[PDB]
Amino acid sequence: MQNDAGEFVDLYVPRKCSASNRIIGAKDHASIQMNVAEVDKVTGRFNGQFKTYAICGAIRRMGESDDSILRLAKADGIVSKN
Amino acid sequence: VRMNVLADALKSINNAEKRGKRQVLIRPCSKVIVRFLTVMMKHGYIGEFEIIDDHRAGKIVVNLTGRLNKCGVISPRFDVQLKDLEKWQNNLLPSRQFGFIVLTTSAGIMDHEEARRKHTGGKILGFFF
Amino acid sequence: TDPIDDFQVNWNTKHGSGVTRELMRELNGG
Amino acid sequence: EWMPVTKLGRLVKDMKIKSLEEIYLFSLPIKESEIIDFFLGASLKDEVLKIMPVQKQTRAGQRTRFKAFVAIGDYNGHVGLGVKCSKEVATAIRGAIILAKLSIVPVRRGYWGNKIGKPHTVPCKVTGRCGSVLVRLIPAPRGTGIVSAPVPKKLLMMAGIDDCYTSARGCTATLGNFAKATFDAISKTYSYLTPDLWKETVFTKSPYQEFTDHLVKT
Amino acid sequence: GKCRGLRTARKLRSHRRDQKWHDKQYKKAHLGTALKANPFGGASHAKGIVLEKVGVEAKQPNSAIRKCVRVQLIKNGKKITAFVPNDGCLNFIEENDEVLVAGFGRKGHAVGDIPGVRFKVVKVANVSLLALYKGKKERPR
Amino acid sequence: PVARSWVCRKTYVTPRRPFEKSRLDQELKLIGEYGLRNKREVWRVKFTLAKIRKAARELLTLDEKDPRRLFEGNALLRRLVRIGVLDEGKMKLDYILGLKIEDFLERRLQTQVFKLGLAKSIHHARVLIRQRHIRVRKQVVNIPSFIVRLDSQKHIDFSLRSPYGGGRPGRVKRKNAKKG
RNA sequence: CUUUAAAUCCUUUAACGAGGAUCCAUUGGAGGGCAAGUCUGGUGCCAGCAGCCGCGGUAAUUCCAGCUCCAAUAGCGUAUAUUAAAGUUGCUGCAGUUAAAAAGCUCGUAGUUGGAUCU
Repeated sequence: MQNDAGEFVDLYVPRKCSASNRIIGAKDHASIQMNVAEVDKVTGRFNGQFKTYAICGAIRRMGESDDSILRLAKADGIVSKN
Repeated sequence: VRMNVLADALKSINNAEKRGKRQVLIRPCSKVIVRFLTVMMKHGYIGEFEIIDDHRAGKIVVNLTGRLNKCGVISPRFDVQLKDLEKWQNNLLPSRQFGFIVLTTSAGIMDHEEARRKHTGGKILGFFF
Repeated sequence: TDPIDDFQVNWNTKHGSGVTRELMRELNGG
Repeated sequence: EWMPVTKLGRLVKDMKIKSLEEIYLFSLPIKESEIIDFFLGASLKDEVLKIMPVQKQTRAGQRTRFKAFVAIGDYNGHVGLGVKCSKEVATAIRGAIILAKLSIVPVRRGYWGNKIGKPHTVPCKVTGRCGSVLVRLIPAPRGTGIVSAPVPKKLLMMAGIDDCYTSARGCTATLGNFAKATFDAISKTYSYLTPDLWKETVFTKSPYQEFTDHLVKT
Repeated sequence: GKCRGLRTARKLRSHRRDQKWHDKQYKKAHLGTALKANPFGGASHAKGIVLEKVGVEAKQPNSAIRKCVRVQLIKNGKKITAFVPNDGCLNFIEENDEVLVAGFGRKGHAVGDIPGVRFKVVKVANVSLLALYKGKKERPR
Repeated sequence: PVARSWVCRKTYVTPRRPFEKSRLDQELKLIGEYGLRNKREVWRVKFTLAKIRKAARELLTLDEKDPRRLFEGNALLRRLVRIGVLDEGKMKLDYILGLKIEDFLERRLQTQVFKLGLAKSIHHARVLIRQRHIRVRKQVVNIPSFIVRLDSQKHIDFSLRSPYGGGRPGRVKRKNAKKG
């Protein structure tokens, strides 16, 4: 992606799955980019900001997209620990 | 029977990476397995691993960063000279930019780039990319 | 002589091979 | 003109999708060829690889339709392949051109040795498969050209690959499977996780989210 | 599966050497039986004496009469049927004269619709059939 | 036993596919641009370039600080720079693989004679060279394939015995003036 | 007479030597593979062509010819042996349910291969 001169020569940088760290292909139409709303610590209202998790279609098909999103939310404090 | 425990370890790591798992349990452990894993981890492919000590032959739980495409063994361990190393890299590696051949040399177990740095040929153990 | 019409008519005759070549010329640099 | 039927088409027509790489980044499907006509435009060069007449046996005789294999792509990193079967050759060619436009994928180019200038070859060894036809692309040194059969050579030149090494196995005489395997190998270039792509992904707003207000303002 | 051991060289070599005899070309070129059955005896061409002219019927899908000559080779006395290629060229050949005969282009296999013919006439009476056909040379008196 | 030598070498290679449109068109373009006689001259320059690329590749496979790589790479780079197909600024093994066949065809004596104004066309250049009207330095050169070096580029003159750079009229002019 | 042991040859200098510059380039092809005519005449499953698929049974894109076209070119065609193509001998690197194929089954010597562990 970087030549010896240091200039970037890639067409684009593809997304990587937030669970498997695998590249999501340009024609992977089963992949998702879910936004999870962030909430105020004392009011519990939408902050206008969110957190994004990209799950590829292979994880969705095998059914571990739910567990992957749950673990990503748990490891981020959106979902309460234990 | 089970021969070449390194082949089993590398096949288990490859299969667990294909399945998208975060950890793989390898058994039995061995010195060569630990050295191969250390060479893998120095290059950022595999991450930290823990050696479980049962009193007969250890097991290793290896964390898996999703960076690994394929890890394989070469059987038999052909003796490789420094002049035949380039042919092995062309046969085994996806490109000249990334990918490593792990040799076992009298200077230790290391990748082909280090083996050329230390001016040592050896016996081919495997590869990873 | 329409190259496409010739192909649609007698691609399956004695002249199918030559008619295919004439069709490929009309479409691209074949 | 062109009245978009999809949200993505409406966003593309109202000049707020900067490049085709945003859609590739978010893996959205293209259902209107006019998006590709808008982005790649006159740089696209298509050609017909093969017109295969296929027959279906009936009581009265054989019903003949013609399948058109069309490869498209600007010679700079985008290539597509479309196959359409119709009762007539012209209709099949038009449909195959539309399908090849809809199937355009980004092609990742790399270097063989030292990274000087623009990337010229494939970033690594990639393999494409389609019904026993295996096509392998190997990085080649600068100035080698495409060392391949005419069909993979045409697809790779259309993809903008300057020089490559090629291996084929299986019934490559079936042009459709050969071309589809070459297309699969070409599209696998951007799915391959190389160490230069290990940097953690930084997510940007989707076109549907970043321009939701414009979509609802209609 | 195949054996992969550092000391398996003899097994691999012997297996390859034994399995090569199941290759049609290898067995043909190394057994030596096809060489003794070859009328030319490994030669590219041969000289023979025209015993008679024969017309062999073409194979079924198409109809014709192929103008051949039955020749007897000088080196070994074997009897050979050789195709006289072009039209009218059978008239350039007389009974009981020397002809140079080559293969038909498929290495002992019959070529085209001509059945059981794998030889063709190149020269007759020490002048090529093409020179006689094109009129560059006349038959010697 | 003889005191002769049988060291000979074919200077070209025939294409694998005899009839493909792209190669035929490209080679005819080259012949027309550089006024060559047949496809064999194109194939000869192609073979020269391919051998050079093979040598450069085999050197590039070696260690960067390999004495043989350094020596033979500098030798090859100097040889390429000397005939003017490679720029002195870009003298590295990786820039060899960027060379094209036209870089070598530009250095023929035919091309240099046409480009220096000595000839009206490239074909006029070929017939001028073949007719002993051209000299490089003090030596009359008769071969259109003469690869002009960089130091001999400025010494391609119009000979001294030819009517174009000499002064003795030729056969035709002398005969026609003799009929006055 | 430069050359050479007398000499031919290349080289060199002179005198003639080009306008159909007659000082006249050929060999194989023109359905596909494979580059280049379903133009014209003859032949009418005949003669023949055709490596293979196929062409010819009175409107032959394929034969015999005319013209035109293209491939290489002082060189082209053909027959054989051989190499690559052949990942169709596979060490790299094939295959063995149904396409050719795992022994009816199990012991077994040679062969091949062989678990962790020493700074």
